[PDB]
Amino acid sequence: FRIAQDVVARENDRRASALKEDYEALGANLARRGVDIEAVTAKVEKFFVAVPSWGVGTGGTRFARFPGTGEPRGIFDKLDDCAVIQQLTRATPNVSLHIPWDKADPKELKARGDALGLGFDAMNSNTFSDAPGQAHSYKYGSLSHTNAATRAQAVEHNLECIEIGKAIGSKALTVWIGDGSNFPGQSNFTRAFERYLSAMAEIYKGLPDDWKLFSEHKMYEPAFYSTVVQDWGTNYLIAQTLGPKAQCLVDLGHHAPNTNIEMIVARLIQFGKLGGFHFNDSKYGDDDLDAGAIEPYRLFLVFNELVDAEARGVKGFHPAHMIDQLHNVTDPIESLINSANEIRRAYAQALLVDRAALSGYQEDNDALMATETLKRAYRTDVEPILAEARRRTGGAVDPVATYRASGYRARVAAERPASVA
Amino acid sequence: EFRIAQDVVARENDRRASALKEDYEALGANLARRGVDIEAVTAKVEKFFVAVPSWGVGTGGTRFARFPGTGEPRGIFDKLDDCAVIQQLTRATPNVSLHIPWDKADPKELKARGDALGLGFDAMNSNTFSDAPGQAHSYKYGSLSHTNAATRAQAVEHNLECIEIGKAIGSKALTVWIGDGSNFPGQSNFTRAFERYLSAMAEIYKGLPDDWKLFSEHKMYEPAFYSTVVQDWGTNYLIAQTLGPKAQCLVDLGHHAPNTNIEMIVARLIQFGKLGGFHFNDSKYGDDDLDAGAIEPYRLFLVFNELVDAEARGVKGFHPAHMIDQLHNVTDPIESLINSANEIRRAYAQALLVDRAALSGYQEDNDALMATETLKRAYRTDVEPILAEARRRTGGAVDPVATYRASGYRARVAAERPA
Amino acid sequence: EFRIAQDVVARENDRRASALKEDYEALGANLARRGVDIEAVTAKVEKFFVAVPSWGVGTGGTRFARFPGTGEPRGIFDKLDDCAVIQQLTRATPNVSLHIPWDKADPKELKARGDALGLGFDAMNSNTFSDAPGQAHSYKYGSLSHTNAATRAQAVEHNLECIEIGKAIGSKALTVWIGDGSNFPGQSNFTRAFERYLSAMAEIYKGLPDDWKLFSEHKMYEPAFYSTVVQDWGTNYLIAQTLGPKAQCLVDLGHHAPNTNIEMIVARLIQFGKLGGFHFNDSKYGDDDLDAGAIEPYRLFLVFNELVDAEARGVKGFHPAHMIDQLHNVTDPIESLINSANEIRRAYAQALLVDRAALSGYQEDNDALMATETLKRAYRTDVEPILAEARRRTGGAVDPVATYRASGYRARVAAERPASVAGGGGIIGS
Amino acid sequence: FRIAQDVVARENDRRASALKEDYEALGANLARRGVDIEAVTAKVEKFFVAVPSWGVGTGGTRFARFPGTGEPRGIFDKLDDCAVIQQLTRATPNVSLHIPWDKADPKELKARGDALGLGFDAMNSNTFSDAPGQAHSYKYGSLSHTNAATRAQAVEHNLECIEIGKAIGSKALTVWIGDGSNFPGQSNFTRAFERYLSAMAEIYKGLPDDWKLFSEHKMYEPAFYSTVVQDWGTNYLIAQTLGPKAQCLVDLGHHAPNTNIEMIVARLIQFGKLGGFHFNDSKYGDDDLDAGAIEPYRLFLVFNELVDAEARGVKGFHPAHMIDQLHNVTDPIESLINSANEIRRAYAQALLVDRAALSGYQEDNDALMATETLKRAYRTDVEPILAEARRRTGGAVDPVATYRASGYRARVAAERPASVA
Ligand SMILES: O=C(CO)[C@H](O)[C@H](O)[C@H](O)CO
Ligand SMILES: O=C(CO)[C@H](O)[C@H](O)[C@H](O)CO
Ligand SMILES: O=C(CO)[C@H](O)[C@H](O)[C@H](O)CO
Ligand SMILES: O=C(CO)[C@H](O)[C@H](O)[C@H](O)CO
Ligand SMILES: [Mn+2]
Ligand SMILES: [Mn+2]
Ligand SMILES: [Mn+2]
Ligand SMILES: [Mn+2]
Ligand SMILES: [Mn+2]
Ligand SMILES: [Mn+2]
Ligand SMILES: [Mn+2]
Ligand SMILES: [Mn+2]
Repeated sequence: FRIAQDVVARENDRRASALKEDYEALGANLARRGVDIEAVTAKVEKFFVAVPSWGVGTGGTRFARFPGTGEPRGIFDKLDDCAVIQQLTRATPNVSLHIPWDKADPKELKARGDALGLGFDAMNSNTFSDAPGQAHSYKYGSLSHTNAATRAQAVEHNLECIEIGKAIGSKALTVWIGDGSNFPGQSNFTRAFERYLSAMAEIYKGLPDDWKLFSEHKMYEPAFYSTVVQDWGTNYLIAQTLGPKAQCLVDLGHHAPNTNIEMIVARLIQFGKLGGFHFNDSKYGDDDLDAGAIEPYRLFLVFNELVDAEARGVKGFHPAHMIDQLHNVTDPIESLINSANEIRRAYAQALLVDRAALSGYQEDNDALMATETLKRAYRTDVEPILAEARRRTGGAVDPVATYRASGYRARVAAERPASVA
Repeated sequence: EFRIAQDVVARENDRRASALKEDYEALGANLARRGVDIEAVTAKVEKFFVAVPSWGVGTGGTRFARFPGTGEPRGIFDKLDDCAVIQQLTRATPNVSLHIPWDKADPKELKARGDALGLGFDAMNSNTFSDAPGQAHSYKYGSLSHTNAATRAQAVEHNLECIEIGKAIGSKALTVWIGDGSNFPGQSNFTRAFERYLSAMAEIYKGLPDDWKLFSEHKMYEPAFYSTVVQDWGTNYLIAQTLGPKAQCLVDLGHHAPNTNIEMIVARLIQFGKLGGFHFNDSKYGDDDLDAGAIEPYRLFLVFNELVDAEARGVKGFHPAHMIDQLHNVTDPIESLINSANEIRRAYAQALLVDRAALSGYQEDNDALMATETLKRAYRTDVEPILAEARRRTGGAVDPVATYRASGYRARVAAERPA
Repeated sequence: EFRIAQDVVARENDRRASALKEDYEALGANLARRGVDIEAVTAKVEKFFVAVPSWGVGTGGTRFARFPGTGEPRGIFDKLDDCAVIQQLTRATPNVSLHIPWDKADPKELKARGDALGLGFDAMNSNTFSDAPGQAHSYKYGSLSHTNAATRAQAVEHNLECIEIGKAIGSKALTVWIGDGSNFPGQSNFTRAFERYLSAMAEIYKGLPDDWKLFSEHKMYEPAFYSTVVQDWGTNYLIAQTLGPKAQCLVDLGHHAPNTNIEMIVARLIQFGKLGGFHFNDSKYGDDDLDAGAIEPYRLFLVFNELVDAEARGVKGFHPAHMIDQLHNVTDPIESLINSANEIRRAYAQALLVDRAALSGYQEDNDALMATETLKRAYRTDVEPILAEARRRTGGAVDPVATYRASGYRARVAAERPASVAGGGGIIGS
Repeated sequence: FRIAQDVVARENDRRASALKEDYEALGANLARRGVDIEAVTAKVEKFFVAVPSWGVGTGGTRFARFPGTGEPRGIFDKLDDCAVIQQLTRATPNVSLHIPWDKADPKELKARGDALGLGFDAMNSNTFSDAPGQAHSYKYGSLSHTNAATRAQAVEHNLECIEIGKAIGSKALTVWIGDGSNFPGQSNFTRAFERYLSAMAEIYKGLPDDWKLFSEHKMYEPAFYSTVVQDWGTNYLIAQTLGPKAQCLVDLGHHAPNTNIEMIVARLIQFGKLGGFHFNDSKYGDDDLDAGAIEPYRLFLVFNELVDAEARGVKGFHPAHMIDQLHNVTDPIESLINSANEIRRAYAQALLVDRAALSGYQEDNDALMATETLKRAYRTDVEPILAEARRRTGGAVDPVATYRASGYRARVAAERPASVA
């Protein structure tokens, strides 16, 4: 137990009365609306989202990085920190690894995970930066580099990520590369994409029977003129071309200004290529901010599409849910805690939508009542449901408050040496 | 008079009275636990008013098509009758915003009708972005900033006429939004055009009553697709400052570049005393003029957070004009305006719930996470019980759209008005 | 038939012949030093054509207002007469794109008129984004994707009639752009709406002649302000791919999200054989429908660079349809279309000047700077002498707009046609 | 001479003939247009733009940095490379320094600049990153930080930049900070701006009589929710509030999508607050790409406003011009060379605009002819004028070609140790 149980007990007890009052009030209100709050809570306590190992330490921008105290010095410290998020929220049992950042002996990783009560989500490869001892630089590309030897090196790296993942329990590989160009003419758009397609086809061949291969699109950055996998259209072409095991991963902050992201989600589901999500919030570019901190409604609208998918009986639809954020000005553990909470919040509200009524308003083109039907769910304060879900599963009624009360940060600050060079 | 029968209102309120009582009491207990007196919030909410646009009462259209519904208002008088319904049911829209010459009519009559319906009039709106039949000079290439002196004079004269109409009905401000700009590089000399605009606005200001305000409204684009004279809040500030103390800037939410932090523009204008008022609506792409809060309700809340903070900081003489500027292309105009008015009160109400003392502490300590969570605790609060009770206590409807539909008002005016 | 007097064209050409000779010869010597035969370029340029929109010769407007100029064309016939002028002077717009029902008229008369004027017809354009007189079902909530079956059937039938009119006049394709979508979250079920659209398009597809094509045109927003069924090239690809071989995607330059790399979309559509054609225009904010290349000339060149690269390395009967889709609210429609057509040929000619061998080398080399400079060397080249000489050799004018004004054509049609009146644009009702 | 004169002479002679033909042809064409090419060339020779010291080294993104060979380490190495750009283009006589990146003994800096034939443009302060031993972190801001001591430290830093600048010949200080927030509520917009204005007032008082203080606005990054100096409106408020010596600096890539930047330029000029420019190109955000490599017409349109401003004889108009770019996939020296070249290209074309004709078409609302008047100048290939101006002032006809012919890159690569090589 990273967090003392007596502390979780104390803080939960301190807030029990208020929770009881709020939950019961919400329960009665929902009952009057024909909704069984217990049914919603039962589903909420089972919604899980993977935590990114690279989001447990303080992030930075191209301008600067401002680390806080007790920064994890490696993957093992990071797993320890992830154990806190899971213990308090009970919504993040799995961790997303990034190779070579989290490169370590597979058995050790697995041993630490089991010891902490954590599993492992999709593996993430890294061919957007050079590691020591590389025969080829990824400066001008990786899987789509004009140099065949460079593409071969990148492929091998991805295959290695699969080997690591199989050893620890992962069942998928997410591939995001920075490949693209910063000047018109630098790249032949089509040849670059063909090179990429050939490389991914090879990686596809090393995929176990029950594995998935996710390609993640991104409009720009690091490439500032064109990117090979720039949007969901190119992404669909990739998934369709590679095969059944290949699907598309949607990272919320990777779209052009004003893009209707929830529609992209609906389109990918309709064609069975919605592999998973990378949750975060943003206002300008790929800001990688705490989920829902900027546009909570958009997050709800995305979950509205996910729940509608179930409502329509979409077969074998099991998207992977993951947080992909950077925390530059907050305690990473606290931001990941509240971000996971926000995601469960959007999910819970999505479950409250009266889709029978909505179905009717859409059929009769009653736009005003249709939008009001969604709003009736989104406006509902489901915090009591999230808190009760946590209480029932061993978590904290108020996770960040309990986190601060434990003094975990000061503790790890004393155990961990700050990076000097 | 009462456009909506009172027995209907009473009936539809009693039908929901029990549920409301339960929700209001529960929220009240929750707010008490948070150190807030729900009664004090309701009191302020029932006092928050936003003006309804005359041009949003009838069905709107795009450059591609217009799909009118039944019972479309024939003119300003029908529109006032319909505005009376919005006010009767929401009790949040006692004033109507007129647009000339769309609403041209005998001022005395308009006032007589407003008085009979229990409606007042907000800022007048001039129109020199379109030509009227028998117009001597066309605004095709501009109006207040047109290169032709006679055309600028005509635009100025039209604005003065708007003021004369406003004085006859009780309006105390004039809002100036023009399409002036260019669609091609080189078409206009940016500086010269702005110089002409400033000179013309100077003449309008000269004719502005001393108990009136002059609001200029910036817009990034449309109808001008390359450059626009009053393109953003920066130019807008230069205008207000140049004209004088009676001139201020009006912020229309959908008139900003993609990803613009609009609440910051609001805060900046308040700091320098030039925030005249708002034109509320929502959008996702351009100046969509959609129902307020229907797309990004948190943004609306964040704008009101700046307004409330201004009061909390102790800003004096700050009374921004609140107006809705929307077009309803695929819904019953009355229903959209009803819920839009409600949404604005919703954001305002939530803004009132913000624990300013706690927020101040987190800001000073650079506790970004708790600062933002402090705003979220207010925003996440479902204040519908408060909005509904305020309505019920002031003669409105617990659920206005439901009551509106139960009344059969639309079918009624549909029979009274030509198809 | 010459809408513009031949002596006027001759006069205006002779007056600028001396200067053109000097510029053409200097550019010829420069290209020669660069290993390029100016005649080869001029020969290709003279053969590049782009269709003119019938709805473009009339003055356009916005939702706020419309400001018609003098001599506004009454109907399709007046518009065809005006299009004949653009073609006579630029020699780059022999085909006109029709829009139904705006230009509905006896096919035999249209066909007869086009021939007399030396004009053909490009793709037909259906209109189910507006209601017409006596229409049984309104398109307020959609057309091909409307929830009401009878409404979708009515829209399908309209499109089939467009195919019928086109078959009679010599058209070989149908372009389908609709406003279908929603203004509020929840109003539409994205998937169901798209399924209905696909099923409706399938019925229209069944009505296509063997040598016809069906072009679906995506647009991010407007008239729908929250979601649009055919919102981008991704959904557009799914459509074309689903319908069949005769279905392809049409790209309108101003229909993309801010900062989108449009030339890449073109390449992707080419790679997968679904590049149906283009709707050329320029913009800075949204679907501004401004004169092509008047705002971002380089972007137009880069789009043509992809086309020429494909045109170079011979591609699958690669013959995308080129059309101009613009609205002119502050200029003489005829003059803007003239210069817009010219700009399109300018970008094309410049793309022709790119040293493909050199470019390929720099790309394989990862020599970004030289690769981009290779494009710039072609783009920086002032090809106006080629464009002018191409027009002069084919019966056109050296300076089209100059000749147009010298002819007094506008004053002439102004006297023959009823005067127009300015007014609103539909933002509100009567 | 960083580049052997014999090399410059040989590469000039090699291209002298073609240059003569093109220059004469252009001279004849311009003559027919009532313009004397000699006059344009004379003006172009005198147009200068400052080269960034941080632009000669390879740039990178938050994802990775891919250094090239012969990466300059320290300001002395950087100055040596800047000298090559000036020698070959003759358009970058002055260098922009950034403190503390380029910290060194002022006397020694001046001596080096003099020896290399380089002057110094505006100084640049840095309170958007923490330096070793720093007493107060800038994690939550600097000049607008809530902590008084932190703001004072930031002020002191800027004052030191002024001291260094005065010793080396600089006459201005550019202030760009990352100050802002990543979360709504994190900052009180008004108070933060009040703190900034008060701090800037202190810096303003340390300004010599002949110095200027430039504030640089930016929409976002590093702050992803709000930025204190977010746009030109706030920037104007700052300059007007501070006084006559304070003006606004415009960095092309710092604006919202679709913003009409040339209008902002015109507005600042009209009110005497156009302090200077930070030239670069972009497509998505603050990409910092080579000037004009993405949107050359926009660059021309900006210069059209500058040339018009002089034509009108506006007073208080005397902006500084600087390049602020990052080169992640090209030889930094070649990019700066061609970027300085594009800037002169835009200036040259703006010089060709027939102002009289333009004025007439504007007054008569002939939009088509007015825009065509701009195009006639922009469509003109002024490369002959740029090449001749260089040839006449000791530069290279084709700078990048000569640079490559000289073998300079391999030279410094052999003198400088790479991290790994
Ligand atoms: O979103 C991403 C890049 O913008 C990818 O998912 C990365 O692998 C992840 O963010 C780690 O940098
Ligand atoms: O927002 C506006 C134009 O976009 C102005 O306020 C108008 O006067 C109003 O919308 C009426 O069209
Ligand atoms: O681009 C279009 C709508 O924005 C379609 O092509 C239309 O059919 C055309 O523009 C006519 O409005
Ligand atoms: O533009 C800037 C930051 O984006 C400032 O000018 C910086 O000081 C410069 O780029 C150095 O990073
Ligand atoms: Mn991601
Ligand atoms: Mn990302
Ligand atoms: Mn408005
Ligand atoms: Mn508007
Ligand atoms: Mn189109
Ligand atoms: Mn369009
Ligand atoms: Mn800068
Ligand atoms: Mn920058």
